[PDB]
Amino acid sequence: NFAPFSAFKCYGVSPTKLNDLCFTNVYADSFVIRGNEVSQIAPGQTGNIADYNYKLPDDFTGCVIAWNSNKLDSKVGGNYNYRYRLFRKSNLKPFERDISTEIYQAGNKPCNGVAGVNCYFPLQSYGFRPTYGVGHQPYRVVVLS
Amino acid sequence: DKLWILQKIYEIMVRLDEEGHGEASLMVSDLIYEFMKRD
Repeated sequence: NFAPFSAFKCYGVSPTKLNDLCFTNVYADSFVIRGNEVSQIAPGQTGNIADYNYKLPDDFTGCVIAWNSNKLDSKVGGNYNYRYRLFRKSNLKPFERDISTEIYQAGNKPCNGVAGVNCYFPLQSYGFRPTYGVGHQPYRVVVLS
Repeated sequence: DKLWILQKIYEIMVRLDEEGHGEASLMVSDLIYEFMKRD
């Protein structure tokens, strides 16, 4: 009950045993993604998010918490604030973050810094709208390591 | 080649968003990811 309508899963020991335990540092990572992408915030997953946005290690022992945020993050007309990376020359290493916005050159012609044919801006917006199906609605996610 | 069909798929994704079909644009985005994950 740290948040509402939550859905949580710990990959190390139970949340109670966390109360006995102590640690030098705790990390809280947070972001928004689609409902159908929450399954990628888990050890061993691959996909657009795991590969190019946020990547947990195979040996992750932490907790992942996600809740539907349709009422807050969806907007009539589309909420264009939330973006994800669709193109990248390599997968991200665990806990890597990439905030670059270089035009992705998919072919052999240069892009001279402008989007065009086979030259793609690397981020895409989710454009969340209240009428999307639950799989496509926004979920807020918190990862505790 | 792979570049023409990538560009056509990318264009559908963009067109769907401009025409208000955001949910279907997300579905085409997933195909772009899967397509480029291939060799």
